[PDB]
Amino acid sequence: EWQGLMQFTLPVRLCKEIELFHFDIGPFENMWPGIFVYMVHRSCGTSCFELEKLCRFIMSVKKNYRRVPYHNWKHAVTVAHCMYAILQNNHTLFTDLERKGLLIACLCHDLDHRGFSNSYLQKFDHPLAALYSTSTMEQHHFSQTVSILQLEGHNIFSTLSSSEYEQVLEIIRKAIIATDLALYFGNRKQLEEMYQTGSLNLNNQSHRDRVIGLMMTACDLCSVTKLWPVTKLTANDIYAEFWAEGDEMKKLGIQPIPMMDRDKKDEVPQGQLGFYNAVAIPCYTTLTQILPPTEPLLKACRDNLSQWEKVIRGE
Ligand SMILES: COc1cn(-c2ccc(N3CCOC3=O)cc2F)nc(-c2ccnn2-c2ccccc2)c1=O
Ligand SMILES: [Mg+2]
Ligand SMILES: [Zn+2]
Repeated sequence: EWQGLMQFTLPVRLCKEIELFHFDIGPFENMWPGIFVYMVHRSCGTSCFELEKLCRFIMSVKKNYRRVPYHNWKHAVTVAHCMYAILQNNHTLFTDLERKGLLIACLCHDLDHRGFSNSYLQKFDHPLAALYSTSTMEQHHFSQTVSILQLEGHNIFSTLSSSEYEQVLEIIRKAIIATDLALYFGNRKQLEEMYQTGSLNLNNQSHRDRVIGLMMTACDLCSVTKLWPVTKLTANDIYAEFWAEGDEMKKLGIQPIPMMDRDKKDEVPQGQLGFYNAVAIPCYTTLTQILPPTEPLLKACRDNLSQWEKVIRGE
């Protein structure tokens, strides 16, 4: 499998499109692993990883995303591509180690996702929630990332100094934990206050950590920043997964919250309008304030918000 990946060349017709924030990987399934190699090569250089190890690694990552409706291999590559666009548009800001780490973190950030929220696992005392009390799935995702790195022939970071290795692993760990949306609200609030008071300082590692955290949220949510027909279809996948979780609760006779209740699907457009206003807009707004070149994400997010309004108003 990984051998043919090494041979892959991205078709020229996509070399410019892939650079756009709103690029949709959807029509190109067979190319997804090749697209990740492409993005790594443009962003970190072709000398960054031993090609063979990189290819084994990517195919093992792919193998460890499950066949769930949303948190799947497609989602992984979509999030990685958004991070590619951020990094490419902010060429001076991030170190080589950060760029490598963040691309890998994005590809790995939902590894072995089961289609269940942290809340669900915690409610029912799943072994994963007994192991990881908070940010439950996110600690599992990082754990899975480390397990793949430690497979024979998969250590893409083998040629880093011992110190650079622990550094990148921490970058990756913080970045994946940051994708727990419960942590986003506090992070964005801290960042906003630091901005408005002019105390945000990118020489400060804890500030850098917070910015990266916000970048991770922005990439994770980036389905809301695609062209409307793409965003609309992705909303279908998201609720399919939400509703499957609710179905699991109904199997114990338990009524789930309305977001997870397929009998409540008439509320979806209002649910989206709420989510965009409460979560997505503030996210891309703060991101754009800190990193002005990411503005196309906010613009695209606003466009989709006005689409949901039209749906609600029956236009
Ligand atoms: C109501 O519509 C939506 C609600 N959520 C949502 C999800 C989790 C939490 N959680 C988990 C822990 O703490 C939280 O607050 C709160 C949320 F609002 N996400 C999306 C969305 C749009 C794009 N990606 N995702 C997405 C993000 C994560 C998981 C699934 C989907 C969405 O469209
Ligand atoms: Mg996740
Ligand atoms: Zn995700």
